[PDB]
Amino acid sequence: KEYHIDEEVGFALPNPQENLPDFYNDWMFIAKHLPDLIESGQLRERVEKLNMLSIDHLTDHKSQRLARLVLGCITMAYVWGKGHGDVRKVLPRNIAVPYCQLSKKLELPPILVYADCVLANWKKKDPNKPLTYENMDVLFSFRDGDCSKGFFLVSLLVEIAAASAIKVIPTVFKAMQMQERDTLLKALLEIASCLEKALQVFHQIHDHVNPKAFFSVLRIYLSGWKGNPQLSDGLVYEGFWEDPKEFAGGSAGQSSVFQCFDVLLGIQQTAGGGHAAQFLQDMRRYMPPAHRNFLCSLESNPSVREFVLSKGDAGLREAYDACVKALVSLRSYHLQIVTKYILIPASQQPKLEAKGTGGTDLMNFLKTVRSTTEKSLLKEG
Ligand code: HEM
Ligand SMILES: N[C@@H](Cc1c[nH]c2ccccc12)C(=O)O
Ligand SMILES: OCCc1c[nH]c2ccccc12
Ligand SMILES: [C-]#N
Repeated sequence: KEYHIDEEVGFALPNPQENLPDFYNDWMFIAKHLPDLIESGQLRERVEKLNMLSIDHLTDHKSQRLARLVLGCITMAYVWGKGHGDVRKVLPRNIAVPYCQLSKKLELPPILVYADCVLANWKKKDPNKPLTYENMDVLFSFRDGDCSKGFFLVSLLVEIAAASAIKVIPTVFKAMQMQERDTLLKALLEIASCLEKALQVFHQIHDHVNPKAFFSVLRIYLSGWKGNPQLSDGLVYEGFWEDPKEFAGGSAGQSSVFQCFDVLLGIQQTAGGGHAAQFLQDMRRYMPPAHRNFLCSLESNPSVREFVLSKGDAGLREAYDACVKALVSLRSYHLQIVTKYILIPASQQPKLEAKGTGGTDLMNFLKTVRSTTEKSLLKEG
């Protein structure tokens, strides 16, 4: 079965739509000139003075996902505004109704998710040149000097690097079924190599994303309205819903690729009934329908951990541990990123636990997730 996985990019949208049809030019002009409109402070006036447009004219899947990115970026720009404190609790019917109808059609929440701002928000400058940062550029930004290009593309490049292991997954379960030791050993080491390579692509974040520019500018526009003191009851969608509704902000916890390795290796991140387990499970509803199907498809298969444990095979245990060590390394490095990009900039701000964009007590959350990964290390059985 097909889960919209590409051979070249993985779970990213393969060469996404760059521009909407002529009927939706009113939405496109607002989203493209978004840094200018916020800085002037005239964004909120133009969204209110807009016409309610029907979503029927959107032809294909690539167009529909771009429209989610267009309307999603505008919604975040309308709510947070300049990003200082003054917020809009109400989203006008002219934008709220078409966005909710598109969200329901694509089985996604009416909020900017990872699939919009990362997986669909990219273009390559030269089509003949291979996929690299210097050849790539984002489609939409929130502000000037907010490091949108560096942040969204590095996240995408790590996604693509790790997605090289997705093609190895069919080999893993076939080797278990056919009872093929040498094949499974080579397959697991290949996955471990991909995750080690993804860590090297991660290093690029320091070059292209500024710590102060991320925290005080860009981070506010990725934040949502679930477990948020600024929008306590949430957001009222005028015309569509009767009561204010809570929805979580964007995170890479909404990525299928990164959740899939925990599932493949039998790292029970979603089990336990804890706050960390609850978040990662809830974020699957913030993923595309096809990507959600892939995750439980992996859960439906025999456990790789249980297979390797029963064998009494030092080489097969080592190859399995190589994957787990690679995931620990990525999560240890991610926490170092958190120190540089959240923790240190937060202490520099002028006049109790810190919360992420997704809506978690981040330091306790991320360490629990890493601890669960560390516990999965076999260490000679
Ligand atoms: C600007 C740099 C980054 C910061 C400050 C950051 C911070 C965080 C925070 C606070 C969370 C907790 C969830 C939430 O409340 O939002 C989180 C989760 C996560 N981040 Fe990041 N992150 C960054 C970049 C990345 C990148 C580039 C990746 C990989 C492409 C990544 C992968 C993840 C994953 C997979 C999770 C879910 C928890 C887990 O499985 O470990 N992050 N991040
Ligand atoms: N969760 C991060 C922001 C973030 C990192 N990667 C993302 C991908 C998509 C949306 C948001 C993000 C924070 O709280 O600072
Ligand atoms: O939180 C660290 C980022 C991360 C978790 N799982 C992954 C799999 C591949 C690449 C990065 C990650
Ligand atoms: C990273 N969220």
